[PDB]
Amino acid sequence: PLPRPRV
Amino acid sequence: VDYIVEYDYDAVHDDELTIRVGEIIRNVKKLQEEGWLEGELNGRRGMFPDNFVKEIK
Repeated sequence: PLPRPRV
Repeated sequence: VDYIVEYDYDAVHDDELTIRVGEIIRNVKKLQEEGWLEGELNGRRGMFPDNFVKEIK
């Protein structure tokens, strides 16, 4: 799956 | 719509874009994968996270 990379 | 890169991001799969602060990503489309976008950078199309970028308006 794909996470939601963090700033 | 075009987007401007605000934070560096490195691809983790061959279908993501490696993008750098200040770069403009062209012809950007919102995808089903939530938090992800698809557009063109230096001739190549791929996906990149939406909170690393800002829509040009």
